[PDB]
Amino acid sequence: GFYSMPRYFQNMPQVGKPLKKADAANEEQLKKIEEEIHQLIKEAQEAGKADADVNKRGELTALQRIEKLVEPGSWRPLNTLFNPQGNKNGSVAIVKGLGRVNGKWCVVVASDNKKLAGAWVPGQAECLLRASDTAKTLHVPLVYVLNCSGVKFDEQEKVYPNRRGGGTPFFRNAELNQLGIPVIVGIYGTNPAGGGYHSISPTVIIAHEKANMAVGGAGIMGGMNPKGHVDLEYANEIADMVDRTGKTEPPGAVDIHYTETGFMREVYASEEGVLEGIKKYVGMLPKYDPEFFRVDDPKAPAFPADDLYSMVPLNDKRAYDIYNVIARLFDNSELHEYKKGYGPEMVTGLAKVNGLLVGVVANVQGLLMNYPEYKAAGSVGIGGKLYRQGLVKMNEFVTLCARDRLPIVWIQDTTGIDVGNDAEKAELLGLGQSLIYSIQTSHIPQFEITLRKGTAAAHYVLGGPQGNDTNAFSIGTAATEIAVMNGETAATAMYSRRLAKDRKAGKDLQPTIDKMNNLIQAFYTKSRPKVCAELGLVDEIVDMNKIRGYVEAFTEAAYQNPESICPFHQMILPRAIREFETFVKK
Amino acid sequence: GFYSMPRYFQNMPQVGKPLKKADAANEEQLKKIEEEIHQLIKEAQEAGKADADVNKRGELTALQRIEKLVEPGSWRPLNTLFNPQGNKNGSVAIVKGLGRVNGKWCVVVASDNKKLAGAWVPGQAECLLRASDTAKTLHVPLVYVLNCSGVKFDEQEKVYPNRRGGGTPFFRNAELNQLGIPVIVGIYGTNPAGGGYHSISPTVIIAHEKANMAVGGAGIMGGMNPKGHVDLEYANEIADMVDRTGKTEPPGAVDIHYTETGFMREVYASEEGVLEGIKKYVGMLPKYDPEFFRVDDPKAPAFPADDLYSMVPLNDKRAYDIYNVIARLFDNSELHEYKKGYGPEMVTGLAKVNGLLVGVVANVQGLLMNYPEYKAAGSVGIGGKLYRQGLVKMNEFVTLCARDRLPIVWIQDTTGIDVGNDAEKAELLGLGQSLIYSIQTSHIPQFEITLRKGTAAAHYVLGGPQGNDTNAFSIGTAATEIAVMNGETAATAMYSRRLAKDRKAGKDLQPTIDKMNNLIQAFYTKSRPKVCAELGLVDEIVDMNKIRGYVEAFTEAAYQNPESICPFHQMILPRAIREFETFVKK
Repeated sequence: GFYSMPRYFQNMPQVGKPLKKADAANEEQLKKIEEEIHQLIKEAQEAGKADADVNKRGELTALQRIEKLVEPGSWRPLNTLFNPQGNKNGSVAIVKGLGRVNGKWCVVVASDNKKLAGAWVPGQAECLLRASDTAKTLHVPLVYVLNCSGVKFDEQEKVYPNRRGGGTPFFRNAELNQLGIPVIVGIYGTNPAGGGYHSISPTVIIAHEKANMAVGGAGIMGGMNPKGHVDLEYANEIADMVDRTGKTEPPGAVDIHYTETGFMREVYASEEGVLEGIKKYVGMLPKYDPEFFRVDDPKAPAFPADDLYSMVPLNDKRAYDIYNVIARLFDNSELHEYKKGYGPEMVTGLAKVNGLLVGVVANVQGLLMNYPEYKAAGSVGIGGKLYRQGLVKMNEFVTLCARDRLPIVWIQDTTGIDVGNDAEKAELLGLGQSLIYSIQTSHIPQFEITLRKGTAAAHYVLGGPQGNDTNAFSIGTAATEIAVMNGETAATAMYSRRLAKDRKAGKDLQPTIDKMNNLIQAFYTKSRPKVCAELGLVDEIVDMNKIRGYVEAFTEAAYQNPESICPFHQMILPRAIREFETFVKK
Repeated sequence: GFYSMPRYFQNMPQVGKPLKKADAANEEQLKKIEEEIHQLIKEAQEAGKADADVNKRGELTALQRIEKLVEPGSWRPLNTLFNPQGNKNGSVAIVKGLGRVNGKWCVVVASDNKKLAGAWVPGQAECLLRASDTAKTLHVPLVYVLNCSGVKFDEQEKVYPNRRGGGTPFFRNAELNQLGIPVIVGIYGTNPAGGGYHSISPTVIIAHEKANMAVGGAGIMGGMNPKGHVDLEYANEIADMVDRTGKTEPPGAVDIHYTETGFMREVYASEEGVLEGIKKYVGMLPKYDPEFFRVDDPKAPAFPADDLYSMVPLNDKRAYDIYNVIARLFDNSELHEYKKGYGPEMVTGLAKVNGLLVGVVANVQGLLMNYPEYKAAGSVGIGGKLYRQGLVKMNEFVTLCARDRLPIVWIQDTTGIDVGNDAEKAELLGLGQSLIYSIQTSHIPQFEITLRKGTAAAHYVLGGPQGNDTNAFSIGTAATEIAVMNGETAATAMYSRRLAKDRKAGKDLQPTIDKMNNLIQAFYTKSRPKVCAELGLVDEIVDMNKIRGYVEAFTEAAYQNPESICPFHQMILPRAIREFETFVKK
């Protein structure tokens, strides 16, 4: 209840406005898209062995385990639709998300036992690497709810080998430990080879009484597996062998890894027990009481989140007030802008999330009168584009946030960076990379929300996911669309030369027109939210009224156990903001 | 010469044996495989616009530029066959390798201007991230010979966005700079957007007089609002603009980024001039005279490299003497083993590469009598497998090399870690991960050679490519085979249950038998050297007599400008080696 510098952090300026005219059409269009995403998630998650078949055997599913593991309502799904290599079931066979486990925000990864008992499938490794990366970026525990059969022989060369294959997570788990970031695992079922390493690499190993973990299974080792080719005779030996064996406890069961090696620290008889074990050890981990880093009491935004269904236009040709979005994602709709008026194409300011201080960077939409300065008077700027002042302001803002150890939330809706030789002379290329440099050297956790458009290099520089060390993860919405550039712009850039040549040659232009339209169509299809999630362009498409939940999870996680601290009374950004407001060059 | 501790580092024991009789069959089969690789390389590199046409107008190709950039004979090709997403031309449109530029080993990346003028294609980003990672791991300069026209629009969603897309290298170039690792670029042709950032992100920028770099293309239709569709009227408008505009210089040309902004430090009229500019600045970069870290004068191996064509059996059933390989890759065939006799399945010892000290770890093949110690007496161990002592020896060895700041060269030919509860109780699962932990916390550059077999978790723990921070890169040979396990074993393990169950239900077993044979066949096909290269399982398949060349480049690169130093007289590994051989615990 007592915080540092109330005059600077409490009762900051408020922004945004009340929703007067509800836009029924926009809302239903956004919800239709959200609904389709939910339907896609639903089927990806339920694909494979049925819950009933899993439960009949007294075993829980990944979603059921997570439900009993995390604090009610703290689950923040991540990569649900991630399927970079297009597996038919639309899944990567793991359920991941951010969730609070016994008081701590954790990155949670649960093997999906409905799918080949948690076998490794194409794209899974990449999903796991993003998981450890998120944990490393935010310095929060990585929790595994393991039930992994390992490599899927069927697509072996796609999941077993390579620099970023199934073995990479084991080095990442060692790195996390070495960085002082605990990895906690609760294991179920059989976990040989890859599963075995997923079992042994964590910091603390909790096991279900019927689980096992091992280097390998030994199999049948009948070396003399015929000449090489499998025949009926040989087949009639494997079957026999199977008969001459029936049940057989796999290597590395509790009698081995608990009683003998002591690798398993604790064993539980029930599925719920295992989860209780995870909670117990996650509870022993370090964290700062959130109050320590608060500058104000937690406060809900001053406007309903649902208003966004009307205020965020799905039609990318319609502009809107970015402040309405900010007003609905941050505490009490408060925002104290840094250098307002300078670099009007962007909003850079200080805001709060459950009392925690963070920096905010978002595109401003609409016309920008008599702008930019490096163009002739009378020129008009376009909201969504980046110019010189906006790039300079952001460079300074990120650098100040970095010094003050403040996390940054980036909200993207951009059509790119200004082009042409006026822009080039105004150093936009140098300034764009300077921002990338500023971000890369910041050492502060960051979150990126591609509200609508994510295009060209602006998508990179605006705290894009391309900054793997600083961006914990990114989300999108029903209004999201990501592409290199506008399809038509690309189409004309790719064929303009041919159009002129063919016309001067008296050649038909229709075929070139068809290709241009097909390309434009392809750009549209491959830029939809659905595809963004599937390829991982965003780690999750989030419902308009679920966005603040992610901002909250990110920020609380960012402040859960920071590696570095800047005392509030020693922060410069708050003072620089005040200073720019009052100082007049006279 | 004058070196530290001659008694420890000079005249170390020698290993290997002379080649009595050459194995003609083995040699021809190995060479046949190498020839196919070379032919695949020739095809991928030549693909696209013919050299004659590129040269018709004074322009040089990537390979021609590299030949004039690097010191003759120092080129070490990397990822020549890398094509993870299977582009039809078998290329990712870049020519990469390690090469000496004005006295310094550098990771060199050149835009392949024969392919869509160096456009970004699926898989390129990953190839570029490996490039910056190698430079980061070895702490050597990254050199770009840029000629990047842009993006292959019809696959833009595969190359433009995402966490590891075309924009990621811009953050990686910022990181390299921040880590004190220079990035130098010589630019040719038009470089808008992505190519623009590849031009501006480096430390030093050199440009050809006709080259340009920009945040993005000016776009023929100026600041005209994009169109959702293309009709004939619009087509003519485009044709009208190209004609109206006629011959127009792209934005960001020399008159802009040299004369005005000064982003281009130097401009050269000829293609060769640009390369001279690169050499000029790379020459200004820091490096240690190799003599500083040498402990002996460079000496070639005591045996001919070509013997490897007879001594390295293509037949994975034939054993061989790993000392013959070691004897032909390291200086004067010298090797001073660490704890020889303990953990006989592995060789861990000190060796020299052009006088530079390095650690060597390699699998021993053949039968290991009265081993392992945790099994009944008289049992026999299998060379190529990993047991308790081998794993403990390697953990200690790696940890000692790390303390002494010595690079490590791993030579793999393994069938995995021993399995079964005896092995489990001997802690092989814990020891395997311990080794991964030892490697991850080492902070020393490492090189991995998959001589033949790279399988199971052993592939991971034996300095596997999966250790992204420490492994600079990996190579293979014509004898290489990489897979989760042997096909037959996988097939039986995957269909053992369906065989016994289908037979009982009185069902045809032929369908399942066919699947097994298809699986076995797939395993073989997908584990061949060329596939290892195409997927990146190895960064390059190297000829038997070209292996030492990479060992040399790696070691010299590693000692070129080290971040940490351990004086020779302060190294413990040399002492630990001696003590183990003389101490008799009375």
